[PDB]
Amino acid sequence: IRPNHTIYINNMNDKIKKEELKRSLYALFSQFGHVVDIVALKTMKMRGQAFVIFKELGSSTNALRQLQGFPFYGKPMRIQYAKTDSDIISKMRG
Amino acid sequence: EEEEFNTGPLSVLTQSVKNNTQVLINCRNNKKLLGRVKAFDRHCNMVLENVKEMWTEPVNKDRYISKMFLRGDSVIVVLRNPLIA
Amino acid sequence: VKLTAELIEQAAQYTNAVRDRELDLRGYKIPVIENLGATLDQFDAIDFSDNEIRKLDGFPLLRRLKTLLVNNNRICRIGEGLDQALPCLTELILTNNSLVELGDLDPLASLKSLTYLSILRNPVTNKKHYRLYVIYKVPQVRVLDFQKVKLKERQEAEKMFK
Amino acid sequence: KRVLYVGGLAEEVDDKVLHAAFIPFGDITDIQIPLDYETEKHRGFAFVEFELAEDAAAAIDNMNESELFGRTIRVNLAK
Amino acid sequence: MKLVRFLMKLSHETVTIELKNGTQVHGTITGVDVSMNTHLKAVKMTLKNREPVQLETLSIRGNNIRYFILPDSLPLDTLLVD
Amino acid sequence: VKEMYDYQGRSYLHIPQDVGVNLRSTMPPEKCYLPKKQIHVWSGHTKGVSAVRLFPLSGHLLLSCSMDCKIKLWEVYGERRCLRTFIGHSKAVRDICFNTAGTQFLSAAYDRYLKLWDTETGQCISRFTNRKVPYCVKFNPDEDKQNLFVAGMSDKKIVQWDIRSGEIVQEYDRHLGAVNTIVFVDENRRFVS
Amino acid sequence: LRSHPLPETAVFLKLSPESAEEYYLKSSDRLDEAAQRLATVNDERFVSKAGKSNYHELCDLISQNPDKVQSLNVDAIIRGGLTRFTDQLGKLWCSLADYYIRSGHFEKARDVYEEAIRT
Amino acid sequence: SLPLNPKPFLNGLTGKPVMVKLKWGMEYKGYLVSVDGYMNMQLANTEEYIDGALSGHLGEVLIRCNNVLYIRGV
Amino acid sequence: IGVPIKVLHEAEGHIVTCETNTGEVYRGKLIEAEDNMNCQMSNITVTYRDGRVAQLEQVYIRGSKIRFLILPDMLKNMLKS
Amino acid sequence: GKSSKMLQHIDYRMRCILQDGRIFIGTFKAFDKHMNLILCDCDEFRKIKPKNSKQAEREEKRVLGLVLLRGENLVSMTVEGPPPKD
Amino acid sequence: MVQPINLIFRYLQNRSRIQVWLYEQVNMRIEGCIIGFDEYMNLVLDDAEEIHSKTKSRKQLGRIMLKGDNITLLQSVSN
Amino acid sequence: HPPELKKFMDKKLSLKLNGGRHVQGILRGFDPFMNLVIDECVEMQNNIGMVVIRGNSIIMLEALERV
RNA sequence: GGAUUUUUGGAGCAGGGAGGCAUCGACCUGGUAUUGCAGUACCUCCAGGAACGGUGC
Repeated sequence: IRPNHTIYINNMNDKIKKEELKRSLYALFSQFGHVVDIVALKTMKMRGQAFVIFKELGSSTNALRQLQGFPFYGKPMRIQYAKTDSDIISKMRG
Repeated sequence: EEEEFNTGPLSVLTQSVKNNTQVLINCRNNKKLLGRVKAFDRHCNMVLENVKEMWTEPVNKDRYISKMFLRGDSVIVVLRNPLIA
Repeated sequence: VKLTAELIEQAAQYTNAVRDRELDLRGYKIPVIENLGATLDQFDAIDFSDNEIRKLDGFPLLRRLKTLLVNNNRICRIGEGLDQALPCLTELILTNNSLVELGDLDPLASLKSLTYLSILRNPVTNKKHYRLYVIYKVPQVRVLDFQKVKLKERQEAEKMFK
Repeated sequence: KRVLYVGGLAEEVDDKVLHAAFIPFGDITDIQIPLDYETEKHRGFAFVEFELAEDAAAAIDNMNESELFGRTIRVNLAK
Repeated sequence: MKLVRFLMKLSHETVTIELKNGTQVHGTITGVDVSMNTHLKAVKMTLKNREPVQLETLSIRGNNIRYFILPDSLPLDTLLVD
Repeated sequence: VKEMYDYQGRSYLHIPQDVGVNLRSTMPPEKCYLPKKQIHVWSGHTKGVSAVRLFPLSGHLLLSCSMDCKIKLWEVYGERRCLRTFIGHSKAVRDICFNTAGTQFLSAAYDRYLKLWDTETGQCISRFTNRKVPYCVKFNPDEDKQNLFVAGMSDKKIVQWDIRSGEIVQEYDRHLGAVNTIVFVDENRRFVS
Repeated sequence: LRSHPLPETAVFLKLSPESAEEYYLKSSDRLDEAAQRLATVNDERFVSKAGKSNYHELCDLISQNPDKVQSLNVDAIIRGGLTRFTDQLGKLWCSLADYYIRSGHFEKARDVYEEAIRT
Repeated sequence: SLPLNPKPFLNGLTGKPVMVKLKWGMEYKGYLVSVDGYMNMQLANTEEYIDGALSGHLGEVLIRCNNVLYIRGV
Repeated sequence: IGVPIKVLHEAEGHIVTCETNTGEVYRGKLIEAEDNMNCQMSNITVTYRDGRVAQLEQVYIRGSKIRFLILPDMLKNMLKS
Repeated sequence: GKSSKMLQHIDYRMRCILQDGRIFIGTFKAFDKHMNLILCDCDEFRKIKPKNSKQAEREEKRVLGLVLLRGENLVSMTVEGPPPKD
Repeated sequence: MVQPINLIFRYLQNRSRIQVWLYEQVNMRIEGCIIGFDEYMNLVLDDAEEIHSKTKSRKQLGRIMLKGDNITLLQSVSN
Repeated sequence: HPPELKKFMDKKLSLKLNGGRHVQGILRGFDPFMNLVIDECVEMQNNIGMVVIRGNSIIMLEALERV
């Protein structure tokens, strides 16, 4: 899994309401660069997860290394580079 | 057009003007205007004479208006009757 | 690179990821917050990350401003009349700044709608009882440093400092 | 209603001359002069865009049929 | 036939008009147009549940009219001729 | 010119959308009218157009056959633009037909060849052989069998061609002399030659 | 020009001083504004004269002529003739309106200009 | 039925007992004498049912078209 | 075609404010304005009757159901009429 | 005949009454068939139209600016003040 | 693209039972089988019903012509 | 005139209707009156399928997609 | 020169009552599940709390 503009986060406390989760995610991750968008759903499949998309790639890498296992709403988050490119990135590139 | 005023539903108005008969107009304002039709048109605008306006406020109320013009959109219903008699 | 009217007028303006109108004032090396009048109170969020601001002060009356991202600056003091110029301030992100004394965080008690507060990576964080102090002095905060202010902490902060 | 057509331009007239001749009526946002790359000279006309339509209007009234570099120019709304 | 034409003849008459929103208007007609838009002078206008206000001039969008109360004197049979 | 692609990726066929009225439109527009005024010359062709046909579904595009061995697509709304030119016949193009869906396009010429075209690229997809000059050609109308070509030949026969194989499916020898035109009286089931 | 805009936001006599100190065509419009402000008399006409010194200009001066009709008469007519527009019949229309109520030997002179080639 | 349109339906219902609901919740039962192009309606021997209960017996009646919610044969 | 309508089309590409018949207040960039006052806008801030705000990327409001629009003052400078 | 009844008041400051009962006061610069109105330097009032109310003249006043009002929602108009010269 | 009128023409042909949302009245909706309709979206409904969303009560109507004025929305129901 | 809605064709939308009513679905078509065809429609939530909305009663629409 | 982009218009009419009832939604304590790579009505479950918020009569 090569470096990516989007990071995949899992192991998140799924009791937080969706709009609050996204707003704290935005706040926390703004320290490393502009976050273009955040995809997070509460379906059974997707609960406890989120995709955070950054304009700059260096920002994504810095975020990944610095916030690995950061306690968020009580649990240590696990971060990884996303498997695919985010739709928004693909549209912004071409 | 005259044919449609003469035989259609507006013949109620056409008949009231010709016979100088009274009609009660139920009105949007929750008021009723009771009188004679001097003139009318497609929209049911009317020029009315000897109008008794009646309403309620419970308390009933009324008032006499000799000469007046009614914009036809306010019309709910127009009633012809053995009223004039 | 003074924060000027001209600067604000050419600044990226957009609808952010949490659906709010945000103004981008990142990386300009701004030292002092000033001339905000020119934004015309049209933003829900203002991003001042990566700048050189020393004091969170100098704001005009801005009724729509609800989110202030102030990451990686040099904030060492908070102005005293903040609620009078920012009545609905609900979220304040101060990560990686220079607040050193618990007493320097006192001016945040006057922000009545402040609900989301982040002061991580500030020296003040390592002061004994930093969390309880914030909770008792700024009770309107519901989420502090991305952790829920809980009842037990409120009570504990009521004992100490009562 | 901010863009004007300006015709009857002498060879010596260029974007600088146009800016100077029309700025008295108001701020200008753009000036375009079609060129013939084989000659490197303009084709005798240009388009001047004012910031305000009201200013473009005043310019039409005072500049149409006026003299520029010795000859009469034509000024009107471009479209 | 077209009764707005009749109303257009009533310049310089004084009338009382009742509006759809209940407002009552008493003034002198300066002009009625084809949309029944009505213009008046020397107007005493009483919005429902206020004391009157006096206006030198008032212009009403035609559709907002409920009805006109005409002068008792008005010679309708004359005005209905075309 | 510089046509290439339009808008953001919309084809020169896919949607009529802009014009007053609606292409999807019900079959009877209204009680009909006859015209006095002529709007577009079109031109392009230096020789009389062999044929003119509209577009499958609704008259979105218009397509013309030139005896200069050329085929052109047009707005059909009086618009100046002619979409994409097609070239590939030796001799004057005699007749054409469209894919019921509207993506494929067929042409027959006096050069003894018949070509299948991509209306979106101008690509000569496939060429069908045979010695006889081919007169009017139609594409099976039925949704089930868009594949079959029916070509009328000067040499008596009518021939069904499988588009995918390119091979002959069914010859019709009954007719005498030349075949001029073929229609389908009821779709799929029957046709009148 | 931004200082002129902020001064415009500040904007009347002192503002007129700031504008006159600030003072191509915009200065002329500022002069016409100075005339409209001063007339709110003869000094305003003097401001119109300074506006003439600024130089469009002809139009503004013509308008000013409308404000004071019997004020200068022949001198005003001379100002018209001194202008020099190559066509500019509208000025002949101005002289025509001037003659409807003016007459004199001067009306004949105005008619004589009328003889001048144009249309 | 093979397409039965508004206009013919109403025309078939002329000469018949109808009830008209108005938008305002009043209801009027009577013999439909006629309708016109704008769907103004003329009833004879009209009766009024408000809250579904007989209120008033009214006779001959014009109903302005814009008031009508629906018409029922009955 | 009405004089106000021409002035509306002039505001296309500018930030405008729109109040509906129901009193919701939409502020953002006017993309397209039709003859009948149908309005396409983008990057909106909406302020409801209770006072609360929201953010929308893309909207389209029917002309009839608009009470009014506020346009820039950049336009004020159609003085002929 | 004249069509002037609107054109007369053009450029003037005008008090316009809306169907909900609001008061829009601005400079009347343009109208049309539907009575869609163009109002420059326009403010909105809710509580009152002052006739020198000794307590105060102005409560719930809002500065709007350049306003286009749709005629559907217009009820009436009266002259509020003369044209500003500018 | 599907045109709204055509959808209706479909409803008509199908004899699907239809539920209509009325204008500015939420507590009551109307149901029936579209037999025909006109240019004003006036509908002829068969075996029609008033549906009270509040009372869970149904009023039986039979042959209905509903003016289109009232139409907010048209939906199909399996019943 | 047509409403300029081709841009919104086959996109998911949020529809504010009169009566304080709100539905969501995919735009399948329209006419000059702004009557809409909406597919996979949901009343705000219960699924109602493909429906007709009369343009008369359409207050506002909002795209849930990017156009 | 009244038949869908101006000017012979598809507009219109309808809101107070009282000083508890019904519905919708976050919401607040505990505890508990979930660790999955996303573009969204809303989002674990269990028990307790609502001197909460909005809409209608």
